[PDB]
Amino acid sequence: RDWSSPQQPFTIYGNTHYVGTGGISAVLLSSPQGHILVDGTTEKGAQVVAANIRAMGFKLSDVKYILSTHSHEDHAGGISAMQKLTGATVLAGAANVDTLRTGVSPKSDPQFGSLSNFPGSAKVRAVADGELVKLGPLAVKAHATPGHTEGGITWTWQSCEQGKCKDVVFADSLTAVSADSYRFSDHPEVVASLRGSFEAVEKLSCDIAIAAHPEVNDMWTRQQRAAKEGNSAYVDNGACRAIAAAGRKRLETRLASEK
Ligand SMILES: C[C@H](CS)C(=O)N1CCC[C@H]1C(=O)O
Ligand code: NA
Ligand code: NA
Ligand SMILES: [Zn+2]
Ligand SMILES: [Zn+2]
Repeated sequence: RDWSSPQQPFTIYGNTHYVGTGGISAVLLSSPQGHILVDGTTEKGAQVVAANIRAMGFKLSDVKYILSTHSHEDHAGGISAMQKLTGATVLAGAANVDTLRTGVSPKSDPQFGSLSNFPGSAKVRAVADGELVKLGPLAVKAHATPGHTEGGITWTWQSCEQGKCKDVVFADSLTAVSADSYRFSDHPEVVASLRGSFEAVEKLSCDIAIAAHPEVNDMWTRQQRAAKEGNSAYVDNGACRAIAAAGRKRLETRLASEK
């Protein structure tokens, strides 16, 4: 399950579909009036994501917005091509917009340098904390969840099966990780942001979480169980809470390391 690998797309719940690679989540949120894609995966992933969207019976021209969680290569590397293939506008937290436009991280990014750059992307605009993105019957809410990056966004919406509507959360990474030459200890406002974000995430309404790294909420296990139990298997409203706590533990572990 490498970040750029192939992966048979599947429905997670209702009009929420997985269209990413084997190691990184991307989600298509489909409607008759156009689709929203969350994240583009790697630069070569763009090949894969675009195949899937079509493998599920959808056109790329119907993709109107690409939402970014955050601007590291493994989630955002493919965004540029998908923009080109779809013609979509790319949406991102203000602080990551330049990194998507240019391909190159700011010095303030903990993985400046350690993550080599990626292809800069056309048609990028910022979203604000709380902003509601509408596309026909679709409504996706941005939540600022900075820390791992300054412009990190967690995205939420609702999908319905047989009249049962669930709150779906595409959770940004909340992990304190960086280049070797970077210390969270010397960046206490970065630390406060991470802490703010744990809180925000563990408070979201969260029936179904899809983590940017899909194993962070057991995607492939859930998918296995879903062959049996249907898409119930993806539903677990403790999931965002779980994610936040692993992030918060990971910040303890990391600040320790540093001393
Ligand atoms: C470094 C990445 C974010 S870009 C991350 O959070 N990963 C990478 C693999 C698992 C997961 C984690 O540490 O929880
Ligand atoms: Na973002
Ligand atoms: Na929806
Ligand atoms: Zn990252
Ligand atoms: Zn990542």
